[PDB]
Amino acid sequence: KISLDQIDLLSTKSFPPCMRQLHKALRENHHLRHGGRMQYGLFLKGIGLTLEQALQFWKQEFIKGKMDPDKFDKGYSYNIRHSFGKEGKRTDYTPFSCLKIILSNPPSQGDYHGCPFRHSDPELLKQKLQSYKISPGGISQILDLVKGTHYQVACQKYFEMIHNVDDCGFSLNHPNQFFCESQRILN
RNA sequence: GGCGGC
DNA sequence: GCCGCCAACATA
Ligand code: SF4
Ligand SMILES: [Mn+2]
Repeated sequence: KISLDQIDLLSTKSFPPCMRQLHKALRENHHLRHGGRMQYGLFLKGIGLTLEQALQFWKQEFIKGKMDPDKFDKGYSYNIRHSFGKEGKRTDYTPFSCLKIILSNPPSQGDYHGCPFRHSDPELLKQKLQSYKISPGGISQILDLVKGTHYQVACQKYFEMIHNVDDCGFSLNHPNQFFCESQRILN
């Protein structure tokens, strides 16, 4: 039911901070390192994109990197298809859970995947928070949670704020969960 | 990105 | 240099 020229907006309204970052990085750089391609792609699949859309969404954005639209089908295409289970063993991979994102494959320079509340240093996170126009009160309330390593909670806090609600009404532990709950209130 | 093949 | 095959796991 979801369309491609709608994502940019969705990223702002329903994507959790992690997917939002990964999306912006993809539009700015017209590319993403493996770690981000994994987390983001499975997420996009989890929200609704079909294999036809996925291949289009990614090819389109990668041509702007000015690389061979052929050098794309060479490497990147096969892997996208294997994500939707259309290659090899044929496994329709479930998107990443928060705990996984938070405790594994920590990000390094050049990477944008991972969990902002966990992998972005307090000072950079603050700037992002502000960039999303989050009230300095909640920003402060988030940083606290972050300091107590309650990353997922801090993200729930972010939910409640960007949706103007008192209680998100669920415990967060999967990015696409954040998405759906958002879609519930907006759509 | 890793592993694997030439 | 060409290429194949993987990983995940919430979820009402
Ligand atoms: S809480 Fe889970 S989803 Fe919300 S940002 Fe941290 S990782 Fe991505
Ligand atoms: Mn590569």
